[PDB]
Amino acid sequence: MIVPVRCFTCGKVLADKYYEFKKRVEAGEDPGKVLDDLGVERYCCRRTLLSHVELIDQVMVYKVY
Amino acid sequence: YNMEDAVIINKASIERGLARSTFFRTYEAEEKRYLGGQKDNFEVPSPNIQGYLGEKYYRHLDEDGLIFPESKVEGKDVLVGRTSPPRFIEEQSSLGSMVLQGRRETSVTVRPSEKGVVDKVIVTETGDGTKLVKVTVRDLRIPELGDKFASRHGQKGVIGLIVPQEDMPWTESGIVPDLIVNPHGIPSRMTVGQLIEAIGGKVASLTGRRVDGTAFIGEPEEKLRKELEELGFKHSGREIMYDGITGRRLEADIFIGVIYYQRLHHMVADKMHARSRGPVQVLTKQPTEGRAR
Amino acid sequence: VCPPYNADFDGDEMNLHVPQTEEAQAEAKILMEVQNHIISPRYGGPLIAGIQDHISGGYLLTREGAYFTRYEVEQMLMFAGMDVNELPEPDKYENGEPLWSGKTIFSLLLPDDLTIWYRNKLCDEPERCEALEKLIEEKLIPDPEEVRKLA
Amino acid sequence: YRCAKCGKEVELDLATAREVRCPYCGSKILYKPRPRVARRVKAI
Amino acid sequence: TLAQRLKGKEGRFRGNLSGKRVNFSARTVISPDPMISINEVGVPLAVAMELTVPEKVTEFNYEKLKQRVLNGPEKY
Amino acid sequence: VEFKILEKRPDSIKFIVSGVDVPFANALRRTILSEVPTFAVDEVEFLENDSALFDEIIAHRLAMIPLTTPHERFSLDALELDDYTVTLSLEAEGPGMVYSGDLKSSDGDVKPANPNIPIVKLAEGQRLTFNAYARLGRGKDHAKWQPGFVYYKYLTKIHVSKDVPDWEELKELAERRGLPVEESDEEIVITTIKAFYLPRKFEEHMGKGIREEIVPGSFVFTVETNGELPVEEIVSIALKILMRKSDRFINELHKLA
Amino acid sequence: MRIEVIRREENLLEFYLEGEDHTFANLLTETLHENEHVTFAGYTIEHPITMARKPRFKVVTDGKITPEKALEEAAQKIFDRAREVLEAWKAAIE
Amino acid sequence: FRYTRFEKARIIGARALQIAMGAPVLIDVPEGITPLQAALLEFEKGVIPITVIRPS
Ligand SMILES: [Mg+2]
Ligand SMILES: [Zn+2]
Ligand SMILES: [Zn+2]
Repeated sequence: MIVPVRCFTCGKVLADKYYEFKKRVEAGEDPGKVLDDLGVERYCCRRTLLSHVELIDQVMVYKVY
Repeated sequence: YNMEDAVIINKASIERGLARSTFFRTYEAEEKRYLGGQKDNFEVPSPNIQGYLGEKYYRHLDEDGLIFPESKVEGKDVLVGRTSPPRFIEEQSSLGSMVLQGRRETSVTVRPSEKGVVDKVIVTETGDGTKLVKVTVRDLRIPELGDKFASRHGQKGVIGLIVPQEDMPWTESGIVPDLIVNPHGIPSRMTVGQLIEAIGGKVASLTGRRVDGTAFIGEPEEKLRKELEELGFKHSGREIMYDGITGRRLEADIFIGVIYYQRLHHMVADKMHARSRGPVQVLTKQPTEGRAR
Repeated sequence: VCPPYNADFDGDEMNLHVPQTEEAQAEAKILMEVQNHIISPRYGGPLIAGIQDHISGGYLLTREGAYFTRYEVEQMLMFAGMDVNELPEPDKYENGEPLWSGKTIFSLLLPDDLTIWYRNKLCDEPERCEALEKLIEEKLIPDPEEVRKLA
Repeated sequence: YRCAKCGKEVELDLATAREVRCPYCGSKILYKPRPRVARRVKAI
Repeated sequence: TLAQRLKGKEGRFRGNLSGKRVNFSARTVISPDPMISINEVGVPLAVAMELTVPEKVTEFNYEKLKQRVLNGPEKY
Repeated sequence: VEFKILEKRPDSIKFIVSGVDVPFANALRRTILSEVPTFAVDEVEFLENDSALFDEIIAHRLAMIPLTTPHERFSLDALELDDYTVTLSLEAEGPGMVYSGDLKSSDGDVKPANPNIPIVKLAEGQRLTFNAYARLGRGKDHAKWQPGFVYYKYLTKIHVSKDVPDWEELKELAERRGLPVEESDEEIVITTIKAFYLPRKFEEHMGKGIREEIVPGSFVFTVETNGELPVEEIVSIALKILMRKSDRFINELHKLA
Repeated sequence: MRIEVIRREENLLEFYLEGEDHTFANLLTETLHENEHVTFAGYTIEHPITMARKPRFKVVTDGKITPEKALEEAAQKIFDRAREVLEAWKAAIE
Repeated sequence: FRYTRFEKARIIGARALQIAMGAPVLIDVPEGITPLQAALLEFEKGVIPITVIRPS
């Protein structure tokens, strides 16, 4: 279930700044400074980057119309 | 509108993605074998045959009797056209049944209040020798009024109304709330864990790390209200809020947090029904039981 | 109307059923409408009455210190149904701005010749009620200005 | 008549009167594939 | 048998004779509003078109019910 | 009436407006959300969908893609919006992740503003083809037609006399968060261009020593867009609607009498 | 935007205004208040699911001026005030 | 001689059924009214023909 392309409260795009976000959190860098380094200001933008599942990998492979 | 356990969800927040949930069913029409040797074949029903459901309900079937997928099946539309075999040509002889000798139309059709679009048609053979087709139809189901939400603390309720984003009491930041909970239910039901979790969402969204909250050894009470007090907000959640109809600071400091809710399946399209005059009992001429009958 | 039905709004189920014949319909309208059932036969007291917000809102209107401005009076009299003309008068405390009191917005809903006096739940000092009561019992109609601002 | 595609990929267009098997896989289960016509879903 | 047909907590004095299943009803969920009067009720527009009253046109509603039958059973 | 532009950035702006009043500020705020029009995809015709997602979910994301809206070619202050239709096509085949940049536009002036949006992931041999139709609309009918946001606050001054113990803590605190501080020998004045959480030691002094006075008629505005309209062309268009909107009224009023 | 009159009396006018909402109505309300001859100006939207586009307005004067004239002169002001602010904005981003 | 609440709801019920089966109406016209509401307006002016019997 790929990342939502808007937030749910603050209308602002987010799906361009998720796959750049996650490849810099599996190096050990703290997420409190990674999300601040990008353009995320409030905490209504930020509760929907910091908690997500991206489960599209499992469902895709089964292959059925 | 949010009195006595209701809640007022945002409009533009529904209309961007909150709780858009899907619903599935499935149907299991088959091909039986009687002990006489006559096996019922399924096809496109002709106009003649006895027990016709109707006409112009068969606009979605193909030649062999299977709905090709992704078609907006609605109402009482058919799913598989089944012809049954004569079934006692010589039992009654009720003054006209000797000459007709035809077949009695039986089939399967969606339950007569739902809607949606088909998803996948299966076709196989089961154990003995026969053949059975399975059809499944989905649904879209936007969250309108009636749809019961609940917390995990036990504050169940129903959507009160669906107010636009513009008329929302909003705060001295870019925050516009979604679920405006009634304040008359927290110091009456003794649910203080609601209020600790609501601050714990605001601390653990600004800091970055998801606060541990297990029983008896979890994150303590005092360490949250100090990390909130040093990140730029008041020690108790309370903030200055402006109304959206007129626009002036409400002379109080309105509490606000992040609470994890969850949608439940007591949705309104599975409850509402009306009955004017329907089919009745044979023995008593009284109505039947259940929506499936 | 949700202490007669004993309901709440966490997904309950209510069923209506229309009556049809013209004799069975005029019995429903005259004998069974809501306003005939405002008091109850078990104890006499009213049953269809105010609930959660209607009480604790009504305390915030009649507190000592509830001074509404001119725009807030005129907006709420249009919202609560009533139709009165340009008489919110007379702008009782012009000290800051020309603004009203909380009692006189509540004293437009009552009929013109009520006379009631009773004691309610908020009484934490019975002596300062006494004094008020004593004057009332001996001098049946005092003046509403002078002595009554010892309230 | 059809053009049915079974589980574990393969095509097997036959009929429906006698038997329903896959010759290549050896299994017997079939999905009916979607056509190539044009439908119209609104975006709300 | 007969004694179980006559009786048994759902027999044919309380189950079917003095208590019967009815016609012209509906059943759904509830949701508040403090903007209608004390003796009104909301009705959904799907349920309003599947319940009907009989009306018996006399002389002074004849202009009304000419329009109610000219309009079909689709428009409200 | 005067303006003070604090900062100009790509897709954001903050400013202070003086000489107005409380009723006018909401009218300017509400008009930007519900009146300004933008382009958005309204219906999509599917030819095939072998992806892992449902038809509706892919159709839903297409509507949420922000499209550039050229203001020099139609009319944005009309009460009746133009119905001109733009066709957005796509024909891709996996494997690979599908991005917003692959969408073709029949009109070069209406394209997605942000090209790094993921739509759907495609496995081996799965094909996805559709045609999207875009039309003009307003935010009041559907959230997809939103041009951005507006937020506003009062302008206040916090007076801290030097008789208050540990007044230096507020001086360092206010300077860390970027609030201007004007110091004098009697007291200090903090201009609250953003929220100022009072630290716990000073709660008991709010009113006795520390007091806040509102400056009549001055408001701090915050506007942020997504790239569909040029960030300081929003407020100009919204103002021209108010003018037009309250001119129709005069025609209708005279006709009544 | 069709004005549907309801009550008309001496120095009083009540009517419906289809197609408008809180946005214009609130701005029009307090702008009317500034006029000393308008004794009583107000509005209500009744039950905002079944109708939320036709506010009910009520305007009462002291008899020295007609209710229509009050409306007339109060929708002049808003056009003039926006025309000012607009010029300021334009002549400031330079 | 004031009616009770049980007799007032029967006199309306019988008069609303005659007013549907013929029984020409008094001055009650305007523009469309359900036959039950015609009986309420005729009862308001006190021109009901039907009288009660008081068993004693
Ligand atoms: Mg219940
Ligand atoms: Zn947000
Ligand atoms: Zn195979």
